[PDB]
Amino acid sequence: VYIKKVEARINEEIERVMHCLDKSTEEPIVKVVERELISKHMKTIVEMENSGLVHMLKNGKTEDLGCMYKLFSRVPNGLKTMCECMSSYLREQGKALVSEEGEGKNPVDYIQGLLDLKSRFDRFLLESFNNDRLFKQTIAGDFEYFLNLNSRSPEYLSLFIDDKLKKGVKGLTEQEVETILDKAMVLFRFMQEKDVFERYYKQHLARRLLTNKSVSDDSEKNMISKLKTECGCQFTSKLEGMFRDMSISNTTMDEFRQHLQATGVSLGGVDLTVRVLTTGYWPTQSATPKCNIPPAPRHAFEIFRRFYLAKHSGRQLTLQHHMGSADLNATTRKHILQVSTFQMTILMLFNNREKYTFEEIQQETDIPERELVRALQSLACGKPTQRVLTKEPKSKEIENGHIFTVNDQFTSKLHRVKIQTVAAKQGESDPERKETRQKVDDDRKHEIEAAIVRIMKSRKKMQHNVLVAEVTQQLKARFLPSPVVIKKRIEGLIEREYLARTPEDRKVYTYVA
Amino acid sequence: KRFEVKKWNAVALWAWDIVVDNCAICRNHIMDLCIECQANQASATSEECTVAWGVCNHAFHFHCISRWLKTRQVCPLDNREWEFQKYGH
Ligand SMILES: [Zn+2]
Ligand SMILES: [Zn+2]
Ligand SMILES: [Zn+2]
Repeated sequence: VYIKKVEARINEEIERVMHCLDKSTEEPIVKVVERELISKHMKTIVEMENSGLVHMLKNGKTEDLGCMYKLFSRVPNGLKTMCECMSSYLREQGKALVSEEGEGKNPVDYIQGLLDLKSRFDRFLLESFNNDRLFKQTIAGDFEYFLNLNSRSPEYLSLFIDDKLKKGVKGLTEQEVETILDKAMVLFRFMQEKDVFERYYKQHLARRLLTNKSVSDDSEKNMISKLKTECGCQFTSKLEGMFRDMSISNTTMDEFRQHLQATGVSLGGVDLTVRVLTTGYWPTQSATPKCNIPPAPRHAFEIFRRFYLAKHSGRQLTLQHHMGSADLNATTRKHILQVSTFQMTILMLFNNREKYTFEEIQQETDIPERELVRALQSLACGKPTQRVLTKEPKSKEIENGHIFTVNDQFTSKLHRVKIQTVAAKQGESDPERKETRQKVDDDRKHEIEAAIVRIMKSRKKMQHNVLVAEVTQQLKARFLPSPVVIKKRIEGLIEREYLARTPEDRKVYTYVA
Repeated sequence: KRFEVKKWNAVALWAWDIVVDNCAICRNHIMDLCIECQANQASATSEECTVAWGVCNHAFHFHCISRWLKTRQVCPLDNREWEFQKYGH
């Protein structure tokens, strides 16, 4: 009611000075009223509530926001006094949202709530502030403030975009998909530490392309275009790298189909789907192990290797198990199972001889450690009533002398039943987080050196801290400057004369190669 | 039999003339450091002297190809201009 009554006072003073008084004196009247009333009460409202700014923001009465916007536009520094309070409220809501307490929260719901609050803030801005520059820059700085927190905010953003890209079940049409993608990239705009974002986005690309295909088949172009328009052509290049690898390996699959129709020797190449990728784009998963191979897959891999060494000489292939899938035709009907290159060896050993245990699969298999235990658990532990590998010693923890059996489980209402125990709820355990953090740290340590050796060859020399400001400004939109790290790393290249940058001879650097 | 494999979908990675066990620029080893490092340590700044991986999928000591970019810039084992994508191993 204060805004309405002060607006009525302003209007009545306007007509009073226009009729009874001289209209030439309009200036000092605005002066006194406006100045005293609004400036003194600016403090009292920044200080109050009871249906005040911080209360109307959470209630959502947009008319009051528009009224106070059109009122405080005349008083000087009023826009600042409201920007500071709305930024305080937004920072409170942010630190309440980005809170790390309550482990096990759904990240897609977290980013959904973040998008909802930023959308309501932006709509209140466009309807009340009329796309004002000051409010826009204040909310931009606010977003840049608390989004840097969490060692997992870009990771959660990547998980959200992966959940949204894997299948468009929610919002089958394209319009809402486009809007949600625009809102997602807008939210990403006010985010720092893009290196971990790109790393996790590439990991999600590898996870979504090395699995069942036909996810969207069209949204990849939109994604790469938004990446080109948002971050720029620097990682989108590796992105094209990956996609090219993909389509080229599809052509290679048709080529190998032709070359297999060329021989047909053993009953091991019935139905083969081999993918050829490069290490320059696709990194090692954990260790690239060397486990055994079932006999028909043995013959298939032998045929493929012979072909790749005969007609594609100049390069040799490496065998691994931590990637891919398969379709295990079981057999009252013939239900085909699914194994993701992990249970093939154990099931083959069971086919050769049943009634095995942990010792049998750890002695005559040359099996690794982590992934072995992982697949064992995926097959006998934490299973719903679709168990394909049962045991007599029913227990949570894994023993040694436990016999394995098989159950029918007719609950599968089809012939293609898959066991998708992998890609469960996003846990992000400590070992994988630590190893990917070390990987991205080494990536940053190599990128800073690449940038310095690419830039300082055509620039001037520094005395103490001159070129470090430039090398940090060039990496301002990438990640934090990390002064201690860059200072420790610039002094390591002094081992040879190339760009000595000696702390003793800082007068003239060697402008040679 | 009780379980018979019908389909398979392995993905086969490939390596060019990386020669796992030797660098084509300095000829030392995939490890054992480089010619511009001599001993494993010998002031290697916390072992920053690592392997560099090109898009052409060849591999050299980071140092040996870096210094090869102050003279040439087209990867000595083919002709491709050569990029700096994957690192380590
Ligand atoms: Zn070398
Ligand atoms: Zn070296
Ligand atoms: Zn090459």
